[PDB]
Amino acid sequence: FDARLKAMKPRVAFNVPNVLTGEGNLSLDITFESMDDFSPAAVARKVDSLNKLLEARTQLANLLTY
Amino acid sequence: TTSSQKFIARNRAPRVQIEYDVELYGAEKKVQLPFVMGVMADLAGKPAEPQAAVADRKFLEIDVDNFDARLKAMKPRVAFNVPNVLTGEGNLSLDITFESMDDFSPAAVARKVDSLNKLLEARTQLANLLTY
Amino acid sequence: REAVETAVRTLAEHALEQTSLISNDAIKSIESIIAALDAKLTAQVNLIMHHA
Repeated sequence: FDARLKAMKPRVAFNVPNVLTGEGNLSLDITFESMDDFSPAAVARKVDSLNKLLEARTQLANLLTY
Repeated sequence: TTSSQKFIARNRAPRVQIEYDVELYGAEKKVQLPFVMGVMADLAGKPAEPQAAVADRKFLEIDVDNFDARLKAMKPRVAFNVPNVLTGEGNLSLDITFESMDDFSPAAVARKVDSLNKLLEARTQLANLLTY
Repeated sequence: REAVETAVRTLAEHALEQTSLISNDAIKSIESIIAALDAKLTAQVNLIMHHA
């Protein structure tokens, strides 16, 4: 199944309003290589901006604990 | 398991061949099959390392003999911030890893946290000081 | 009276902060920014996932 997704390379590209910093539409390009890539976590990891924000959150939450 | 007397019997037999065989009228030996109880629990909460991936953890036999070796091997630990009542301030971050069932006692808890270790040693030096 | 309070003052402070408990903690509520960061990630991921 996952080899059928990764082989088929299902993708999605569209503009979406950017709520992070005003502005306007944010164009995102996403290609899902596994059934786990439809989860919101993986969605955040694939979009590069949301990747930077998510990494920021993991660095701060990992920072508060030793 | 075919006693060597049977080998002597079937292979090259003396005219007088004497074997000994246990007499069981109905045979059918007991199945044995001890009762094992598998236990699943959350241990070593918030470990310091990645620990181990699933399917590599297995089930480890436990008893009164290896219990402390199961704790010390598993290295259960706890790390959290706690308000510091000793000298004002604020939260006190403590890191504790329990290597024995006695390490959950309040004495051992005090010995593991380094500040409380210094205070406890102070108390043992003063109480040991009042007596000769 | 207050003399024992001075003895536990010197003992408690000296033992407590001399070496261990590095930097301790004061206000950890600054980590509530993760609530705002996470909130932004919900506001964005809601729109990314709920698109047609």
